[PDB]
Amino acid sequence: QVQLQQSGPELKKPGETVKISCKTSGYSFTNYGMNWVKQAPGKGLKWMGWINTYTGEPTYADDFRGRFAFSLATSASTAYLQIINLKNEDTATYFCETYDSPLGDYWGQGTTVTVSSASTKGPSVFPLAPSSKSTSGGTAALGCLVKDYFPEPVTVSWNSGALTSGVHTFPAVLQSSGLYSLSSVVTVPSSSLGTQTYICNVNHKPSNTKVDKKVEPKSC
Amino acid sequence: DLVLTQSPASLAVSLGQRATISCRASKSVSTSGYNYMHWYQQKPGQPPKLLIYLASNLASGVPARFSGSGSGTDFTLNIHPVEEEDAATYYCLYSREFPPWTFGGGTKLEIKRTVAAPSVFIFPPSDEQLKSGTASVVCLLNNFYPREAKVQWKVDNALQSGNSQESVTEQDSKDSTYSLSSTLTLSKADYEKHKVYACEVTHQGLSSPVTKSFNRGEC
Ligand SMILES: COC(=O)[C@H]1[C@@H](OC(=O)c2ccccc2)C[C@@H]2CC[C@H]1N2C
Repeated sequence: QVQLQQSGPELKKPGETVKISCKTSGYSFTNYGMNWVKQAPGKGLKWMGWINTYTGEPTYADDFRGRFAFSLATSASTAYLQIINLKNEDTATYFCETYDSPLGDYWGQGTTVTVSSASTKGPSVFPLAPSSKSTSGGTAALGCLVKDYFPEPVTVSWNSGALTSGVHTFPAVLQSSGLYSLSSVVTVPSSSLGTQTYICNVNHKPSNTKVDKKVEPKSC
Repeated sequence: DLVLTQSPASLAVSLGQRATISCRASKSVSTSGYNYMHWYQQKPGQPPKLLIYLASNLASGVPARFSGSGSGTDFTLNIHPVEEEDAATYYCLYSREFPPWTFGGGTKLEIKRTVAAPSVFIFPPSDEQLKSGTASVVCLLNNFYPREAKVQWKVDNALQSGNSQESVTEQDSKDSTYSLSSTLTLSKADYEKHKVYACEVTHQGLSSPVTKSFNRGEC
């Protein structure tokens, strides 16, 4: 029924400020208002506070005073969360939520915010070719190595979305260089390595990088 | 002030069995006559989703296998039968018609299944990467249970160290298994110094360690 869309992932340096948006599908936020929730990487959910939809009067949870501000841009039924003097501890995903009743609970997919001095850098995409060494039974494994990028995130799809069965995109690892690296593999019929084409589509928005790498078989 | 603490922090339950999760409030949340306890479920990479409101009422689009009980200070979330799609983290949440809100610390739920051995594959570096000065060798362990797994890289049969990294996928919501990727990174120079690159895997699903390998130049 109702659905909240939030602004994309952000990369800011410490001391800076960031402003995230939350937009409803309805023409305005219900009578109950709106809530903001924080979730640091690998940690739990933490209520930040809420803002009244009519009075525009915001209320902040104890651990979120001073540096945070909720604002209503009713100008288009949109809400904003602002954080100033960004610290490392602010690195997290921020969720926006609103509800019209016990059965009407709507959440945004959250906005991932990363606080760091590191510079943005698109990834290089290397093929993980299928061959005798990546085959077992009638199944052949193949993939793409998305190496040396910053910050998160990267999304990977196969054959523009056509291939999704048996796809495994692993969580990115942080290398000693401070740059991330990730791999995406898929298992596809061994024989269908002569009848089909395989391409991974990598998208790294933070650097506006889009790559399409066709993964071809290797004989050895 | 109000604090909610959940028990346990983690829980592994066999597919088809009963999962019981608890939440205790620092003080009663039933004084008005209503039970202000709610439960949320959150899967990796997704926002929370309401399961139960007012201690025992099912939220929108929630299968009847989920249920809640309790009053005052002690509440419990019950799942029966546990299904693969239930691998997730569960949080209790206190609140009245309007905020404030107070979340509990959470309870991770892993689905337990019969042991399954990984399928092992290995990938030699690509020509274009080698061309840029580095060499990454990847080892893939596909669809296994339990999560515990050990991967050892050997170059010309010499156990490597400090030059490899790995990441394990989240438990599959369909078949409850895991997949793991290990990357051995080396300089083009170093790589061309050796000939045999191997990945050795040990998992309680294998009778004895499995090894996958290739010879630089063979592929
Ligand atoms: C009506 O309030 C709600 O919808 C709240 C909650 O319900 C109540 O607190 C409540 C109180 C009195 C009567 C009915 C529901 C269910 C979930 C969790 C917080 C919020 N909602 C998203």
